[PDB]
Amino acid sequence: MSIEKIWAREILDSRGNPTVEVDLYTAKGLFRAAVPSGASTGIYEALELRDGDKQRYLGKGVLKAVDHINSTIAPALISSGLSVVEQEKLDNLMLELDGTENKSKFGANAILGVSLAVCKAGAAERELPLYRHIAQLAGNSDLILPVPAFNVINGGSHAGNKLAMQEFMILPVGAESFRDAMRLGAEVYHTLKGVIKDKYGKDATNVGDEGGFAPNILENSEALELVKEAIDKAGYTEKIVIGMDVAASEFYRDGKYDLDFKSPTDPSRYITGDQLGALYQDFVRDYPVVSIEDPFDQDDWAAWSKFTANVGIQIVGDDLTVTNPKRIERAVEEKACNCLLLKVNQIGSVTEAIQACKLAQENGWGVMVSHRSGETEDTFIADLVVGLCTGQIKTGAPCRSERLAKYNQLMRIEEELGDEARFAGHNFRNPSVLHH
Amino acid sequence: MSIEKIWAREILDSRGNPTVEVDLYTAKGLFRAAVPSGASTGIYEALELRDGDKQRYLGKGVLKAVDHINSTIAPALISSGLSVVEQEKLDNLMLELDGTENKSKFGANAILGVSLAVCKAGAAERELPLYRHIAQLAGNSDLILPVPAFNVINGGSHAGNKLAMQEFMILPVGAESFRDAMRLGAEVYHTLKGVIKDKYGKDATNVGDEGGFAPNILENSEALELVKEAIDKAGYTEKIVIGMDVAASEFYRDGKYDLDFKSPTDPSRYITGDQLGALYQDFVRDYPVVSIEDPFDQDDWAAWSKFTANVGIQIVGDDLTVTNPKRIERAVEEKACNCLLLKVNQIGSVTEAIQACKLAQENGWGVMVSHRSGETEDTFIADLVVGLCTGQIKTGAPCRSERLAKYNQLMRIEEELGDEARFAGHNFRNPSVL
Ligand SMILES: O=C1[C@@H](P(=O)(O)O)CCCN1O
Ligand SMILES: O=C1[C@@H](P(=O)(O)O)CCCN1O
Ligand SMILES: [Mg+2]
Ligand SMILES: [Mg+2]
Repeated sequence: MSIEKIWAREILDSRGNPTVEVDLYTAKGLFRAAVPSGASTGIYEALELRDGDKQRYLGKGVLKAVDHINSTIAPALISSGLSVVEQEKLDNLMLELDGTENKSKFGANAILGVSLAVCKAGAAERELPLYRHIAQLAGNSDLILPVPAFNVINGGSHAGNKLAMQEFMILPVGAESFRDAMRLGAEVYHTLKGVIKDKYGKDATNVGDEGGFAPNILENSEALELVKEAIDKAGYTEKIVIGMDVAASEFYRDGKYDLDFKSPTDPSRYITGDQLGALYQDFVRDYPVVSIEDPFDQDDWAAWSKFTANVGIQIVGDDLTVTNPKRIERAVEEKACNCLLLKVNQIGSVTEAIQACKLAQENGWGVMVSHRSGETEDTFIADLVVGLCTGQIKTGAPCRSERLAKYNQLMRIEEELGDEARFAGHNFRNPSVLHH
Repeated sequence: MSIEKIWAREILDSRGNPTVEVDLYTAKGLFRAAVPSGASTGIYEALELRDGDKQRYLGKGVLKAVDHINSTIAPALISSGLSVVEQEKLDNLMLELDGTENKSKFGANAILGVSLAVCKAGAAERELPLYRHIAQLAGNSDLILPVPAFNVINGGSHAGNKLAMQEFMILPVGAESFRDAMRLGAEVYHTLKGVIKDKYGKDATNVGDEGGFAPNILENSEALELVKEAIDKAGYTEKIVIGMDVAASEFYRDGKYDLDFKSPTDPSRYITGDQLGALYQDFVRDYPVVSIEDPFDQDDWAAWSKFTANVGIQIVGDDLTVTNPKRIERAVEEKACNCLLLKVNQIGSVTEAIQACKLAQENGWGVMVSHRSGETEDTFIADLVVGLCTGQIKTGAPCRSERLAKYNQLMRIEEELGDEARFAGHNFRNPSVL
């Protein structure tokens, strides 16, 4: 026996919505994990199991998922007698048990919750820190501290402004270490808060779901101006660069794109994919933008491929690839992008998430580990990004502790790794060139 | 020993400012604690030691405090040979080593960090959950789940609007359990978000430091109406009441009070304590307000006693008592208030915090364990409020996980208790009667 007990419960995430937490018990103690939740429901994503009872948490309860774990998944894994270190064997077993493709029987959140807890238990059984255990599961040996991407200006579907593009991020690529990167990010963030307060009023510095600011802006170029201004005023002009999550699937209108989709529908203002690309070109020219995520729709494959082949920055697939090995294989084929955004709950398990990572890295892609808009105090993805030697992660602004928890864990990891610890820096896309 | 190692480091809190985190190693494993931080410091509070080095974090660093732990405190507590179950001996040793009034040598954040990690290590040494270890340190045998107080509407010095009073909270007193209490709170919070969106716009649903909303309103009575509208539309009119943190020190002007202090200084709209008291009287009448925190300035003792002696609701001292035993007994003698807000970082140690609580409880006060505006992923106060059996805790909205982590932990505790689990309910002021 390795697994003594697997027990799941219902906790609240950063937004106040129910989510899955799983406690796994072995002889070496308690191992706890919680599942993040996206804002929108992707059609290619593995199914997030919700109760749908409108009188309880407005239908967002996860009692059915919890029960699947406690009544079905838990006794089955204990029956198998498989060690907690057999991550692949245990993950696979849950998949056959679920039988479906998108994990619709047990739910991806139920399967991931157990998967994450197993990985933590297995790490103690190997007597390795979590990031080291993940490293061996992936086939890595030379660890890397990632460049953090702090979203500081927010737009898109769930922002109060008119700003169409979702996230504007800062990347301290010129930092001495990760701890140094945290300082740079925080200082620019508080500098930005002052710039926004002076230009938009004191009632414009409240934060969104991920700790970023959402002042009333329409022009995407204007959002970049604020960010660059804050960077320069903080005194880090070329030690910090800019990243973007456009989330273009959110304003995809009949084959075109609406950069004012939160205004009354006027189909005349729509622009083509080529037009949207030329806009990006201007941004790269006028601003230190080094990475753009979801620049086009999740099914606009022609636009992705055409853009990637003609720009030298990082193109990140999110809604396009949804951490799905099948979608990734197609994206490699068509050269749609050159970076995979890794969301573990999109695919539903640790084993499959590692496979998706290796699939991208072996084809010359970069990877970027990512949070969800609904997060918990769980810090698994901090150990994940290091173990996978990814070199880049976005897990929120330096505000709200569902974000800081990840960043704090990474600072502890850098401390623990000592002289072996290497910061990705300007090599966040391709950290392998530093490994020595 | 029994402590093998104490290593402190610099982490970031919920606002992105540096704070102290402490790792304490015993033979039974690693024990970790982090220190919260308020928006401002008073004259009676224990000193929070910052670096003031404008080369780093705009002077907000805590490398001095970390160094004081790693270089001075850590080798001393290890040298003592004291076991981790000896909370008081280890705390007193840090008190005399600091040897100052307000812990101004090492810093309160330095001393508390070790103190909290010691307490966690002590719980495991006696093979108990943390809240049970605290219960034995406090001299309690009972264990009850507190009523949570979620702030949902925010004003005061650090809110963007024009709202004078600082916090407006909802208290699910009529819930079946704490898990049910979380569900009621989250449903009203989400209901409120829709209410605010409809009346004040899409751009008004962004949150402040503790997760509460800050819509552009002026009238304090308007904040109460929004809350009540949310409670009723969610269908919990009978089960949810309202609490308030006024923080009146922030608009204390010329011996008067300014309910529009965030607007250019006008001495015309100033009102007296008697005038302010009457406004509270009307609030309590027209709305289910059962508790008010800091109704008057931290040194307007006349207004406090006069108002407390003329109401039945709960009166909570925050700026007034700052978890300071000396100020607490003065508040008792003058009967300034009937409830103590408990902020562990204001006094600086676990032992002194437990003592300040018992001092309040023995004089017939209620106690409300509280978060700071700057918090971390640490969940110590969740176990603290249970072990002290105070019946009431405020640690933010059901939003932002530096708040949820406490609420989640409280739910885990209730589950771990099972049958012995009792919800304070309508007895949140005196859970002693249960
Ligand atoms: O696209 C997104 C959204 P969601 O978590 O809602 O998918 C915000 C969080 C990260 N990300 O890349
Ligand atoms: O008065 C307050 C403030 P701070 O912790 O900033 O004093 C907000 C948090 C709790 N409280 O009672
Ligand atoms: Mg995205
Ligand atoms: Mg207060």
